[PDB]
Amino acid sequence: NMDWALFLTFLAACGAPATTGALLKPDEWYDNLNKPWWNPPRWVFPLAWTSLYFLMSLAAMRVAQLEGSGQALAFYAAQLAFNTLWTPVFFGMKRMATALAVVMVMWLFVAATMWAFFQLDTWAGVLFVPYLIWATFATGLNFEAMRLNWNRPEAR
Amino acid sequence: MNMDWALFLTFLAACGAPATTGALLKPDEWYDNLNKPWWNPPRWVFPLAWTSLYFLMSLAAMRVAQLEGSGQALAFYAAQLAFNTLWTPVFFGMKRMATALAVVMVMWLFVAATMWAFFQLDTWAGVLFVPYLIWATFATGLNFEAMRLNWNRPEAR
Ligand code: HEM
Ligand SMILES: CCCCCCCC/C=C/CCCCCCCC(=O)OC[C@H](O)CO
Ligand SMILES: CCCCCCCC/C=C\CCCCCCCC(=O)OC[C@H](O)CO
Ligand SMILES: CCCCCCCC/C=C\CCCCCCCC(=O)OC[C@H](O)CO
Ligand SMILES: CCCCCCCC/C=C\CCCCCCCC(=O)OC[C@H](O)CO
Repeated sequence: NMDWALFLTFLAACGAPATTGALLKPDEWYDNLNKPWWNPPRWVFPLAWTSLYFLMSLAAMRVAQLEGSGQALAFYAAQLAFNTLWTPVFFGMKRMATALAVVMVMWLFVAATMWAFFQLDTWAGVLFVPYLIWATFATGLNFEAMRLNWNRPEAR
Repeated sequence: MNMDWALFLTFLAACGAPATTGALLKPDEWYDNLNKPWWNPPRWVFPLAWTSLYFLMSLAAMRVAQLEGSGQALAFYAAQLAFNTLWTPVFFGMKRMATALAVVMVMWLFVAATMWAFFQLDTWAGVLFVPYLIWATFATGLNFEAMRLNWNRPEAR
């Protein structure tokens, strides 16, 4: 059920958030921050995001072939935009509290996309489960970055 | 084909992400120093124009999302919105004028693709995107002239 035009369009759309990561690698401002005890090493993040961009694009390709896809793809557009927004807010401007709001809104749209995907295609919904899990970890990391660095002005 | 509020509000909420990039822009002395073309509008014009476009593009997507075969058009729509969200941090936040030109040109291509695919399904949704493509052409020209008219420092390799 492989529609390559659809899949490559969704993958190309992931070039926008992928670009935020390439142009805003965490520096020692990030390394100096107090990390939660469960903080993963740096190499985990490019692995996780590359896999998720491929998985969410495959899921979107499947759903976009189905009747009644409209609302699910609207949710998909929404989560992707806030996904693109997060890195410049946290790593570019160091607005940690605003970034927490961003990742929480993204989380809601990721959950809505996954739910809407399950309504139309079980596999597309399953492909989004690791994304919702990873988005949960991202929200916790954003929260812990603020709670463990509250004496920094950029955390408040 | 109706005014579908779940669809429309979802697409409008999605434009909250690029709207946020604009909202977090403090007045910049580097931007005020830049040589601008005579046809550069004052700064207050941009949030007004983008707000109108967010409503226009969201209404267009709402109409298309109700139609069979919308998939490719909606995929184009997701792409244009994502690169739209990318542009402001690249130009104003990181001050990477050349990379921002590439971003806005990619956005332009996906805006053109969305409008074309929208026209294939619904003329009015395509019409609603025409002022967006016009604005995107104007935005690309401003990025091009800003780079052409000023000193540019090297970007980090
Ligand atoms: C919506 C949330 C997030 C998005 C969209 C995102 C995006 C990305 C992407 C795409 C990359 C890969 C860059 C590349 O492959 O060139 C990356 C790397 C990274 N990000 Fe995130 N990220 C998010 C959340 C977070 C959070 C919460 C943290 C930490 C508090 C974080 C810290 C990092 C780190 C440490 C790297 C590794 C950089 C390296 O290569 O050394 N990210 N991010
Ligand atoms: C990681 C940093 C690099 C980021 C990379 C930036 C994004 C690349 C954009 C390429 C142009 C778009 C090409 C993608 C292909 C579009 C799919 C397509 O053309 O669909 C055909 C359809 O039939 C039409 O009606
Ligand atoms: C570059 C500057 C930006 C350009 C901005 C200039 C125009 C904006 C003003 C008014 C638009 C009003 C048009 C509203 C069209 C609504 C269409 C609609 O709601 O129709 C859906 C429903 O299904 C029906 O059947
Ligand atoms: C199925 C149910 C789906 C529910 C969907 C979620 C509900 C979204 C509610 C309201 C969105 C309000 C509009 C979001 C903000 C619009 C973006 C904008 O226009 O920015 C403001 C302006 O530009 C500043 O200058
Ligand atoms: C089913 C899930 C639906 C629930 C999702 C609907 C959320 C509201 C959407 C857009 C509002 C725009 C703000 C969204 C968050 C942007 C980050 C922020 O809050 O910052 C705004 C401020 O303007 C920075 O200066």
